[PDB]
Amino acid sequence: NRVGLDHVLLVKVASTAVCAKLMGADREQLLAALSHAFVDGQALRTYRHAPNAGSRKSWAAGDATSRGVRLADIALRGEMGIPGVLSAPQWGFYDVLFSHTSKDLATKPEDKRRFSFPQGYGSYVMENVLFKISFPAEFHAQTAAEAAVRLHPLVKDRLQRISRI
Amino acid sequence: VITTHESAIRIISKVGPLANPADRDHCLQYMTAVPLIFGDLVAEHYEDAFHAAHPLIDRLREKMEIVEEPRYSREYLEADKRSIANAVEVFFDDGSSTGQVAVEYPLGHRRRRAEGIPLLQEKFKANLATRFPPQRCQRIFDLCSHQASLEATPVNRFMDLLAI
Repeated sequence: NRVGLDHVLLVKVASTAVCAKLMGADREQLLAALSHAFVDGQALRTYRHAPNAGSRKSWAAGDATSRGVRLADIALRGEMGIPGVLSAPQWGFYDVLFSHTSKDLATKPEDKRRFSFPQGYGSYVMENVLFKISFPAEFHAQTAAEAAVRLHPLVKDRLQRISRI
Repeated sequence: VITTHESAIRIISKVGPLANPADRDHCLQYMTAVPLIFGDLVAEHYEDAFHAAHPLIDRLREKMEIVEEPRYSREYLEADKRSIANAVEVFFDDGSSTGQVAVEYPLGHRRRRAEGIPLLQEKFKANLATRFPPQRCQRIFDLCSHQASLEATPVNRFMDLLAI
């Protein structure tokens, strides 16, 4: 978001790795595939923002997971990787794509021109995922809307008699 | 002096001009003169361009005496040997000579299986590499390398590896 890139590159990277795995990849092929996911073009997020918003916001992910399969296939065919794809000065992902802020074109401190992590990889995310099984509402408003359904019969009659919420 | 066997004399002993590579390909004197001069013999040497470039090939071809060894011709035929024998000797204007270097069995013969197999495998590896990228070349060579593994491979799966 903050560097002007859509988050579907994470779909592209996650699907490249998992699909290469299903297809039998070894370590060298999987690193090659991952590096191609990162050197690849990363779509802007223009289509999620007024006044240019549109139905590509609904299919960008499908197009990213599709591209993951194609890159895994290219790795399984024997394509060589790009090992410094993130860190290569001037030409790498960090310098070219992760080093500036798009709201004001500022250059990040050198210390933040790289991916940071608060934990390794395990099974944490699936355990903690959010399902939309309730009200058609933005997630930050779900608990407020469910509080108001309980409070509704208590303020049902006194609707006109409300002064402050 | 090239001491050889009866079949070579009959099939690839040619004096005089050689028109195309097929002539040179089937001319014992050519295939003896070129290695005598350049320590080697590859397909490039059967080129009219290379031929003309060095007139020493024909100077030596004209100095080449072909002689049949009765033994060589007999052992060419005997089922305990199947020799394919050629002895070469080089003489100098001052009367001196090399020895006679006799090689009775070519590298691809059963009697030299030990030394030939390294060369057969390198030749397979080169030819694979004109058609498949390196990792596929490695899978193919590795599978063909292990007798027991290759033997247990289904034919359809072997042919899978060789497609495109």
